Amino acid sequence: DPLSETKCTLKSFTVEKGIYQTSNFRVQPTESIVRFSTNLVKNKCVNFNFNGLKGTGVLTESNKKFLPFQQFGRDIADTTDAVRDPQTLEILDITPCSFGGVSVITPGTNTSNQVAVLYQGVNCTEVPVAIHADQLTPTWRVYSTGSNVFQTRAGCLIGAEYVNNSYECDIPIGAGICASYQTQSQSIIAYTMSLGAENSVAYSNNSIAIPTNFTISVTTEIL
Amino acid sequence: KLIANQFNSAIGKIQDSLSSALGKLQDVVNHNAQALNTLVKQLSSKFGAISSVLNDIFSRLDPPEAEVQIDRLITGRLQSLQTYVTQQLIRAAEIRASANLAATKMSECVLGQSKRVDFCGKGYHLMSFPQSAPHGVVFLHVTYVPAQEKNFTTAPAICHDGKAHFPREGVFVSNGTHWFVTQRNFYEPQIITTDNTFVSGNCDVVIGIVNNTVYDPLQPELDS
Amino acid sequence: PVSMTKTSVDCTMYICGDSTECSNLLLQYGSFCTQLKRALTGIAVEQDKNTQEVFAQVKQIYKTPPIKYFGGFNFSQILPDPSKSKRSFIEDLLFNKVTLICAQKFKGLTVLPPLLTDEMIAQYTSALLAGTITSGWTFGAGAALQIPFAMQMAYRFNGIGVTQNVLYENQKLIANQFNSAIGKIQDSLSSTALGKLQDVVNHNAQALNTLVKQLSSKFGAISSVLNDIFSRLDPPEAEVQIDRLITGRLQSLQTYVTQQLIRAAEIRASANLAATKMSECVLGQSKRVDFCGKGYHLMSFPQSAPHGVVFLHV
Ligand SMILES: *[C@@H]1O[C@H](CO)[C@@H](O)[C@H](O)[C@H]1NC(C)=O
Ligand SMILES: *[C@@H]1O[C@H](CO)[C@@H](O)[C@H](O)[C@H]1NC(C)=O
Ligand SMILES: *[C@@H]1O[C@H](CO)[C@@H](O)[C@H](O)[C@H]1NC(C)=O
Ligand SMILES: *[C@@H]1O[C@H](CO)[C@@H](O)[C@H](O)[C@H]1NC(C)=O
Ligand SMILES: *[C@@H]1O[C@H](CO)[C@@H](O)[C@H](O)[C@H]1NC(C)=O
Ligand SMILES: *[C@@H]1O[C@H](CO)[C@@H](O)[C@H](O)[C@H]1NC(C)=O
Ligand SMILES: *[C@@H]1O[C@H](CO)[C@@H](O)[C@H](O)[C@H]1NC(C)=O
Repeated sequence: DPLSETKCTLKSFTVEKGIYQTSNFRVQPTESIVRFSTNLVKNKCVNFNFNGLKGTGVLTESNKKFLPFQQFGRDIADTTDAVRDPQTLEILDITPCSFGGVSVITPGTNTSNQVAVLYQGVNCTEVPVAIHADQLTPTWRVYSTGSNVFQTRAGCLIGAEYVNNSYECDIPIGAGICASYQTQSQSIIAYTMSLGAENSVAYSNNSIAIPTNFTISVTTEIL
Repeated sequence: KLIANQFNSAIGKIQDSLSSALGKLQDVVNHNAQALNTLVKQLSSKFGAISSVLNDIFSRLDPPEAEVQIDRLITGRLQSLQTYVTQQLIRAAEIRASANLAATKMSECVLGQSKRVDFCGKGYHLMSFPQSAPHGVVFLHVTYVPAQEKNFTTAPAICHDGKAHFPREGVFVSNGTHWFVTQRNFYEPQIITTDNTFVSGNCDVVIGIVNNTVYDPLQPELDS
Repeated sequence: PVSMTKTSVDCTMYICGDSTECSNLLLQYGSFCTQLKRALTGIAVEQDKNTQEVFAQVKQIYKTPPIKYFGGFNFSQILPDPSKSKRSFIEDLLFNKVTLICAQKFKGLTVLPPLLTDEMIAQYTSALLAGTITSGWTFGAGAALQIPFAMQMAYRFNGIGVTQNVLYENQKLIANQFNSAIGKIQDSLSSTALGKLQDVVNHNAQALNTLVKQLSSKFGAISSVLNDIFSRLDPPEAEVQIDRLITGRLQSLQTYVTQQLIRAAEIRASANLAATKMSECVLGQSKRVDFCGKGYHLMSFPQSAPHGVVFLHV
């Protein structure tokens, strides 16, 4: 459960209200390919030895083209970004095994075990393609695709129903999107958060507002 | 009596708030406890050696081989303890900045009145009361928040005897037909008076100037 | 400057990539990674609070009247327009003056978006500006008390010690001088100043780029590539050469998180200063010398900026 994954990340079963960035606890099998022979598998996270380039990554077709001498492509961090295997001189882009950061918006664990999952920086159409939902548990398949799937600039939020109504921010997700445990059957809702009440000051050329009373108010400031 | 009753009701409201907010102090205590607990937990790390504890590495391996393994543990433990000292220095700088802010609020707000907006509460600041707190201070900012605003028709100046009259400290308002001078923060309408308003210039230079009679206190005393 | 780019790192991706053996050894390092996540999450929450303390100083969003005549003073260069992200012209110049991320995303360094987007920060700016123009300092102390803007500028003149007749005899001169000064501010922005915000963005991009370049380092191990040394070394010995690699990359990650904590403390101090200037100078007049411009401070306008706020001190 992303909630149990949150319990694994926080090292505690009592999870407070808020958003928690969880580690990728879920594991996946990687096949071993050696080509200098092994049949090439593309569009999935496999281990590779393309002319002694080592590495592990999802193999995809690459628009970028190599000069005839070049046998591989290198990235900024001196990791391999493109390869050109000797058996077939085609270019293969090295995507990493695609994981977005899983952030679990959750109310109090005591308040509810219901949770919403935000996948950061990926699109909602490609979210079962990205996190490889076909190899995981069906509990994760509930949170990878289904109903209540919303798109935020922050990423794909799955498990929170977007409401047009605007409320004070409770769990900050990002770009104005906030989530809260509200009655709508109490469930997790998501909304664009409210700045405040809209007010219009009645300015004129000869109009002033003067108070006829007051309020002696004591406020608490803790430092 | 209204100010005393509103102050007592506000003190009761502060009591009902606290009795039911102190997130910064508990956050500081929780960060210190979490840093000490993380420093305790980091002793379970083997740091690439065969074991986390010193004694089985001295009993198992011969002295030349241990001096590499225990050096790997010592360097890592020094790193964890350098990370802790660095994060304590950064949080101590943050607490030092907050204590400098609290000392400037205790000088400017408790020891005198402040004309700095929102430096001593939301509203017109009157005074503040300091209270002790666990590793902190709590200021009760007594503020004057003005209320019951009422619309009035206003003017910048008054034409009287071909002269422009401006208020010394206040504002011209009108209830319908009648024009008065009053203060700004509270509504106390007074008769527009030469003692209240000072004369400057002519009526042609002021934009939005209106006509009214400025009462002179010397004129009824001359008839008496 | 008010905020800083919120960055979060995944240790399993930055120090190991997709190697399973490396991740198991990284697990041996243990709470070392949890501590570096807590620091970055606290930095991100701190940068969201710093934006909320600077810009959300008003409880009610104020709107400008549909006819805009405030004592002859022109505010159309600083008030937002309904044609556009509803930002003003001087805010559009400020967002246009301050300006590879996929490679950082492929190395586990992701950039969280801010909680308040730039349209919402611009609405906060427009609300504080509408309160400043229509009500003066009265919306800061309590409810918004309307006032003519000439009489508000007379209250500011009495605040700086100048008698009220100086404005009412020279209102056209003061309005024309204000409009000419706002035109100079426009020309000083469009023709040519925003060095602090670009320095903040360049420092976060350079620290992120230095963290990307730290992967190309062998740190004394035979090879930077984790898989290469697994095949070119015996399994007990390879653990010594990855441990040397995980120790070096964790030292680089500590260096990045330490410098980001120091920079976040500096940005937090600057945001506390900006929030202090927004209460004292925008929501009231200031008798503090050179805290709101060089001169007898009259008034101030807030204007959104990329990770920052620009005060127009009149
Ligand atoms: C996300 O998917 C939708 C629907 O296919 C598409 O219109 C949109 O452009 C996609 N966005 C990105 C960033 O790929
Ligand atoms: C001011 O408010 C108090 C209660 O807050 C009320 O008792 C009092 O009558 C009010 N005064 C005026 C003049 O309205
Ligand atoms: C003042 O006038 C405005 C516009 O006519 C109105 O909305 C408001 O209720 C009036 N009263 C007060 C106390 O502001
Ligand atoms: C205005 O105030 C004066 C003095 O208090 C009073 O005589 C008058 O009836 C009030 N109302 C109007 C509409 O002038
Ligand atoms: C005020 O009185 C003068 C002289 O009686 C007159 O010229 C002027 O027009 C009056 N002002 C207004 C606004 O009627
Ligand atoms: C009165 O108000 C409107 C809008 O505030 C403005 O267009 C008009 O010119 C003003 N008249 C004067 C000069 O007082
Ligand atoms: C304010 O300035 C702009 C451009 O300088 C101009 O288009 C606009 O008409 C001015 N406003 C008024 C009320 O003249």
